[PDB]
Amino acid sequence: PAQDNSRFVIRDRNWHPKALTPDYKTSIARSPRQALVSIPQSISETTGPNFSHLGFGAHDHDLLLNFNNGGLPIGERIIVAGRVVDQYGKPVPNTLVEMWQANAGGRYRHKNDRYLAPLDPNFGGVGRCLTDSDGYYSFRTIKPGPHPWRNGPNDWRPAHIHFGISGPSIATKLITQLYFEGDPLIPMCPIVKSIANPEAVQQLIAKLDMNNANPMDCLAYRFDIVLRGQRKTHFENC
Amino acid sequence: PAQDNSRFVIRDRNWHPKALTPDYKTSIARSPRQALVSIPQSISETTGPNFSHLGFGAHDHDLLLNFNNGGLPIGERIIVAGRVVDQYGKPVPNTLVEMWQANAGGRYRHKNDRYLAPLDPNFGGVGRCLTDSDGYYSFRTIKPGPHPWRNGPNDWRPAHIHFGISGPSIATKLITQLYFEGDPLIPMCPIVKSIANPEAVQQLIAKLDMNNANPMDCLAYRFDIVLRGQRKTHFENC
Amino acid sequence: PAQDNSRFVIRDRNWHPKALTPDYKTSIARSPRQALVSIPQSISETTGPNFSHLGFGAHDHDLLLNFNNGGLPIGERIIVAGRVVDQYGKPVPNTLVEMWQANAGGRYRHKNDRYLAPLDPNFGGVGRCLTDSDGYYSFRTIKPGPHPWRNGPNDWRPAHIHFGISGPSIATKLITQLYFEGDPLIPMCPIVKSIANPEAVQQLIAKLDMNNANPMDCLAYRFDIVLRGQRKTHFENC
Amino acid sequence: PIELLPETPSQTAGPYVHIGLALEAAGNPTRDQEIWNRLAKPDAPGEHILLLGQVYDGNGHLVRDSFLEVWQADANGEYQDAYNLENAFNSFGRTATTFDAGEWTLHTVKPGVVNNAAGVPMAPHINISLFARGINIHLHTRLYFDDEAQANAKCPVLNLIEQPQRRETLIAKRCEVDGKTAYRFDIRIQGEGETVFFDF
Amino acid sequence: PIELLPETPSQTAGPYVHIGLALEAAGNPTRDQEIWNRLAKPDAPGEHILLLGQVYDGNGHLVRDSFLEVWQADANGEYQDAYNLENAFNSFGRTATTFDAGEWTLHTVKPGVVNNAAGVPMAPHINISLFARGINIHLHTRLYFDDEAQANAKCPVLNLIEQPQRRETLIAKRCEVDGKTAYRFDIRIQGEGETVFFDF
Amino acid sequence: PIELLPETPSQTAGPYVHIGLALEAAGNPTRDQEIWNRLAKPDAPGEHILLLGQVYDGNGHLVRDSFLEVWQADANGEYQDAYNLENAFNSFGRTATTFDAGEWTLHTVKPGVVNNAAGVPMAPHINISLFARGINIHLHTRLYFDDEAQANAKCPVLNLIEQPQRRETLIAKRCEVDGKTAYRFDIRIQGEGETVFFDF
Amino acid sequence: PIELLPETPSQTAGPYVHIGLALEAAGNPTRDQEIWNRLAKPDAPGEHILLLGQVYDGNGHLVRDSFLEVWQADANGEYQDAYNLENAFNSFGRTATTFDAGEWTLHTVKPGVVNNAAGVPMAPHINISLFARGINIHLHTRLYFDDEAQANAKCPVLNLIEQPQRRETLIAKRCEVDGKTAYRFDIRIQGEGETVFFDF
Ligand SMILES: O=[N+]([O-])c1ccc(O)c(O)c1
Ligand SMILES: O=[N+]([O-])c1ccc(O)c(O)c1
Ligand SMILES: O=[N+]([O-])c1ccc(O)c(O)c1
Ligand SMILES: O=[N+]([O-])c1ccc(O)c(O)c1
Ligand SMILES: O=[N+]([O-])c1ccc(O)c(O)c1
Ligand SMILES: [Cl-]
Ligand SMILES: [Cl-]
Ligand SMILES: [Cl-]
Ligand SMILES: [Cl-]
Ligand SMILES: [Cl-]
Ligand SMILES: [Fe+3]
Ligand SMILES: [Fe+3]
Ligand SMILES: [Fe+3]
Ligand SMILES: [Fe+3]
Repeated sequence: PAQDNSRFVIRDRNWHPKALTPDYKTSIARSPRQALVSIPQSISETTGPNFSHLGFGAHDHDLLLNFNNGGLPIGERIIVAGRVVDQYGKPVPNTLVEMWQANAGGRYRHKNDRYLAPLDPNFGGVGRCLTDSDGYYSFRTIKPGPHPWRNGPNDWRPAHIHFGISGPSIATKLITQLYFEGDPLIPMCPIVKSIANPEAVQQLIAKLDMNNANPMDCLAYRFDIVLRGQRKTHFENC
Repeated sequence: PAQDNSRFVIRDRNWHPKALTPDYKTSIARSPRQALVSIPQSISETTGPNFSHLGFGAHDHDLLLNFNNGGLPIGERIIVAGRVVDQYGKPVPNTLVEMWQANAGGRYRHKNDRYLAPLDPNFGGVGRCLTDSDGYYSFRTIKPGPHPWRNGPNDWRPAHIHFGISGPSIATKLITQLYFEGDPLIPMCPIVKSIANPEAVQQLIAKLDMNNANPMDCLAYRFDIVLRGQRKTHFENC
Repeated sequence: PAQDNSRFVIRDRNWHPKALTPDYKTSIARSPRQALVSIPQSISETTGPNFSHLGFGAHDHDLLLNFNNGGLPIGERIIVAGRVVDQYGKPVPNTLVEMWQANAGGRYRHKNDRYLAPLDPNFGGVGRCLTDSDGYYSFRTIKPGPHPWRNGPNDWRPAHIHFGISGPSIATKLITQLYFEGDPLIPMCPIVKSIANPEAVQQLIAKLDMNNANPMDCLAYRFDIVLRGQRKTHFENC
Repeated sequence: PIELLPETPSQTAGPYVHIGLALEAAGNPTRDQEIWNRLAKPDAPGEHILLLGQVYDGNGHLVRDSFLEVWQADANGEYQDAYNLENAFNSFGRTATTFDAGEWTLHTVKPGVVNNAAGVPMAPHINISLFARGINIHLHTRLYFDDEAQANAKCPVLNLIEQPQRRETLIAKRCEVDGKTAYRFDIRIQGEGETVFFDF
Repeated sequence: PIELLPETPSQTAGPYVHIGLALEAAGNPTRDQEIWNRLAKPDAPGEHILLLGQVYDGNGHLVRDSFLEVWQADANGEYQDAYNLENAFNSFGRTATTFDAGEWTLHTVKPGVVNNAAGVPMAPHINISLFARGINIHLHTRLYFDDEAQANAKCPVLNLIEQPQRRETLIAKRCEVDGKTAYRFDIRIQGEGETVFFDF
Repeated sequence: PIELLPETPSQTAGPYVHIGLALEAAGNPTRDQEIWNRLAKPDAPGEHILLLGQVYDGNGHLVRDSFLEVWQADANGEYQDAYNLENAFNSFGRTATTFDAGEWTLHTVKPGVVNNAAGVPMAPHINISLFARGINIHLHTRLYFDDEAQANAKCPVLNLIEQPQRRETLIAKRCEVDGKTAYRFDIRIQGEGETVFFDF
Repeated sequence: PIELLPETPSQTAGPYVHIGLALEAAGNPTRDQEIWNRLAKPDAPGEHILLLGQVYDGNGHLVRDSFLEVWQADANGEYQDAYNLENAFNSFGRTATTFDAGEWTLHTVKPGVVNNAAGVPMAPHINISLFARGINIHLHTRLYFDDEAQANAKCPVLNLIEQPQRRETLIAKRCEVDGKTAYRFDIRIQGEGETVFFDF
């Protein structure tokens, strides 16, 4: 079973988006009004699930083939790859990376999405994989289209892919969104802008990666992820 | 019939791409090696077709509906609109604007395009319209995907829409390509880069136009076109 | 009857003052705490009153003569003029422009103003007119004095004239305030500073307009107004 | 991206708004023609109704210096923009809360049904813009009618309000004032029972 | 000072989180293996319990699109981190609120006691992380159990909450669902009875 | 100096130009009206002729994806600019090389003479604009006719070409195609026998 | 975009390249082990062949200071990278043009067929890199064999050359040199009959 043997750098909650960011309208009623209560790290917070023994299907990481209903999905074929490291620069191997997204036209395969753009019969929209022994992951997918949404009267999410990363503990677990280099919708999005610091915003923007592309086949984007730095305990209870 | 009653500003052939731009490989054997021969403007060059009486179909300008085989095309719904003016800033009304493009995945509906990305059964890829009495045109379409091509070993056209504009004479007629704000493939394309001056390149980049979008429906891009300035003759044959 | 044939550019509610601006104390209890609900524009929102056949008195635009009790008001004689345009730069002709202000001493002719500076027996403080066919309006008045008010313990409104403009629809209708070039009270006012962007504050500052002055008579100030851009509908319900 | 001229930014109407826009209320003489709270002369087609309401701040205290502008279809569901005090009906009117009691009144006819841009019928409604001291940019709302339950349930605008409970804040209450049909429409700017406000 | 690489900033999971993390609920087919809400095979050591709850926003309305991750010790107070659908017990699970009733459920065993880093026993608890549309960074909480009052009174983590009244927000209420032992743990994101949320 | 707005820069038409400008050839269905290679109804005044040609690159290989626009006077030396498929004659047309043989064809009448701006007659000519993959900005040329030698010798435009040998590149050769009068106009983009291209 | 470390830029090998890479040719003593032009000892499996060629510049003049590197599969279509002068066969070799006659020679076996990355068979080929004074970055080409006409016609690499005429520049000519099977492979760097050069 799991052991308490490490500590994780405290989050900077001014680097992360705050809870109350009223331009993102749903945040108004879904943000606490009391301060968070700080607690010391114990075994409860410094351990978490490892997914080495989860059974992955052959195409779990490949959205071009994992919803195959007779053809390929329509849209810009892309590899999304990168490395998961902690804040000390240490690779985070064998960690679970999940992603989900709309199709090429900004339509989600979810019963609650009634956007008028059509679904793609060969695109599902979910992927998962474990980072390799060096902290690298990779998915193959279609670049998602912008998605309009009922926030302001004319609000549009930039092209984005949702990411969840487990890391070594429940303290490191993170959900975020990947955006694409140069997308002019990024500065306009109230969800992007829930992040106050533009340099923090920059950390969510995947870069075109021609070095990783398959010529005559698919382009590639690089998106690296940094989880809380992990260190050994020292001088505790003495 | 047509009359000779105007003159058109001489082209700047260092602003336009030159003929020989060897990074764009096919240009090497398809560029003249002799200088162009300059000739004065006569009725032959200062007149041209007017398409006011061409019969346009109801959806000629609307690529979302003009290849309807049972559904909507998959991809980012966009209006592409703008104004055609000459170099003096005068609007160019009732002028023919044609456009054509790949689908959302960078596949052309042309028998010579064997790119592996699938065709979209509801997307054709051609549009046409006349500018209105104020020089404005508009199309509705899907944003095209990048298209790989056999130039260098890993070359990819940026997302682009081909444009042809007639204007008032055969001297003004132009074929060009529209690119999209912020696309990181633009600086890398040998066809874009056939244009030596980066400020000239900038003139081909359509800007996101949120003011022109239909909320919950389609985004919009603005692309204005400038044809050679037209002036009256003066002090000729005297 | 009125027709739904146009759409109005969506407001930038970070350009306008937000609802909650606590230094302006009365806003604390008079700002909604729920998000505004966005709704698409219909004939309800895109139409509005036209006042071309409202009957204006001879001196309705002239505060030097519209409260005549046997003399001229005391104070700095000024013409206040400008143009109403939309965000596309289109003039807004035949639109209702209403204005109100304190006298030369900062005293309002309203029973609830008990400021110790006297009323002026020949000054009322209200005007109205329609923009002309090219979008221009003009008032003649006295420059209002700064007005102390129970906000902070030493708070004073800069000299200001209140403005209301109807525009083409209830969606364009606006109430605002004009301030005067160089007034050093402007940066100190928590009502001015309800506007977060100092470039937006600058749009409320009327400029001394010597070109429009009557020598030996009255100075003039220029105050242009921009209403929401109006455009035609396009590609709706198809 | 394409950036247009910025809109002139809004500012509060302030406590003395009546002097410019509701002359009687200021304690001031009126001009020959005023835009006021009678949208229908007694001869207008449609069901003649008195509307009234009070306006509350976030502490539940009356907002006694409110100014309201309204825009509504005639009984036949058509908007009449040619404003003229000679007309039997005008689609536009203005009113204000008394400083003493805090109550505004309008005299109008019940509006007919109007279709949205997609052709779907909206329930009978009056468009309201609310201005006051402390309100930096006016608040948009709609007044619907409690005796139009079937149409309210189907309104495409009402149905954009995510929580059914909040939809109730926009339904005016039918009563009788001195034998005549009336509807009360109270607005709560903030807090418990906060009225839904729109952006468009 | 020493500045490390900055952590990747959080973003909301969004309303369609189910597509990625709760496939059945999104309306989609599931893969051969899914990480979900049954932590214990019927065989597993310990007292088998059902957990269930609803999630409320600041207006008292159901958050029908919440997504929850849980982490708890087994019955012997051991964290089982080697996740495997063949395990008798997994310390980790996921659940989500139904869109109709807004209720999540989790099938588990009551966790045994573990000590904090100073060696002081904590009361039996489930660590919870809450994700949803409108939640920019997930909210951490703990579910403790109302039939463990002696342990809860001594918990060195509960005792870090300054106000006794706020400690009550974390105590799940033992009840029965279809005749089986259960605990209800409602979460109130904001306002009266706001659930204590942690930073660590 | 005075600098006007810069002209939008040209780009290659690309290899799939047919999708937009030569629909049949791309392999696609055509619209009700297309601008194409039949300038004259059988009725039209003048001598009806067929024009045809192939286009060569610098290596002597066929440019199989060329797209050509033409502009010519009618038989009476008048430019018919009001384009209409119902016209007896259109001064404007389009053609493209077949991918198999690399040959374009145009059905027209021999143009009558027009004067240049100084009032000097030009020899009968067709103005041509050539577009293709690898051609960054289209190439202007003129097709003149070998049975108009007296006129061609005096043409004030042909005489602007300094070398007599280069003038020969612009003279189409009268021949017969299926027994009908035709002129062949081959274009050599580069190298030996390079076709004169114009700037104006 | 992602930018990696830039590659060290190429420079010409220069006229005296032989002193570093073809020691005999420089007029210089050799070391114990040299990488040279004999890829096959007489005992190697496969058909033993002499290869030879001359190299011409754009004026048709011999390039007498050329240095060539070759890489080829053994007779069984396998690449042998463990370079060792003891081996019966090495897949790598080097040669150079004599300053006097301009002719290079290789002694090797005909390579067997190798599949491309898509599994399609390529026609028997030797990969060549050509270096010299005046060549700033080496030129890649392939030597195929005129007695493999059926396989050449089907080669996925040959078929990437757009013009059939240019494909011919890569077909070596079978002859006999002193009773032994030989193939001549001349390279023309520039102009008429220019050899196809690859980028990969
Ligand atoms: O923000 N302010 O306070 C400002 C902005 C612009 C001005 O010209 C000014 O006088 C004050
Ligand atoms: O409280 N306010 O809003 C005020 C007070 C005085 C003013 O002159 C004004 O324009 C607004
Ligand atoms: O309401 N949200 O939070 C949203 C709406 C649409 C999205 O695509 C999203 O990622 C989040
Ligand atoms: O070869 N070209 O010129 C090309 C190839 C692909 C394209 O999409 C294009 O516009 C031009
Ligand atoms: O002609 N070259 O290339 C030369 C001549 C001399 C050199 O030392 C050299 O490296 C190259
Ligand atoms: Cl796969
Ligand atoms: Cl249409
Ligand atoms: Cl006028
Ligand atoms: Cl609820
Ligand atoms: Cl050929
Ligand atoms: Fe004031
Ligand atoms: Fe999303
Ligand atoms: Fe293209
Ligand atoms: Fe050297």
